[PDB]
Amino acid sequence: LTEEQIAEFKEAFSLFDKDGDGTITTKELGTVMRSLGQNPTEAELQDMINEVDADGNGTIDFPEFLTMMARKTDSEEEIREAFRVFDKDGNGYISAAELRHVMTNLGEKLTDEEVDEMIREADIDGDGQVNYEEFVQMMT
Amino acid sequence: HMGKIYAAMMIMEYYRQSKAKK
Ligand SMILES: [Ca+2]
Ligand SMILES: [Ca+2]
Ligand SMILES: [Ca+2]
Ligand SMILES: [Ca+2]
Repeated sequence: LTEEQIAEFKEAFSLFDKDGDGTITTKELGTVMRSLGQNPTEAELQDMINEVDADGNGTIDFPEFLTMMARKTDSEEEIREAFRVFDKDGNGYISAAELRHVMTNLGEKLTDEEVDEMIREADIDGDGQVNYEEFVQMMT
Repeated sequence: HMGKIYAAMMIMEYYRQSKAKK
């Protein structure tokens, strides 16, 4: 696996592990879901955790979070939303500016250079922006 | 740094995808 999927699978964890004690709780998950505009019941959070909790200790460690990411096919409908969510002004293209905002909503306060490289990396046709298709590949 | 987007995506799916368990 890439040296690159390491830091990548890592940050993903860090989105939830807000204290960074090393394990993910209902509380943390919960706060994350509220950031995303959802409001899950106590039972749903437990229930979400239960499906991946290999060792039955009610929390989620790093490798169980790998069980999460690997397991979950209706991709397009969820992605067309993500695009919509990013494309704040919905002109059909996501700008560096609009990307900054999103990373931030997630908590990652980025170097601008990282944001441009992010754009530079998903930008297929080279116009400086990410359009729907480019987004589709950046994401899939 | 695509890490976090992937997660929001997943978990979102997860939440509905788990809540098809109620
Ligand atoms: Ca934690
Ligand atoms: Ca566990
Ligand atoms: Ca736009
Ligand atoms: Ca482009």
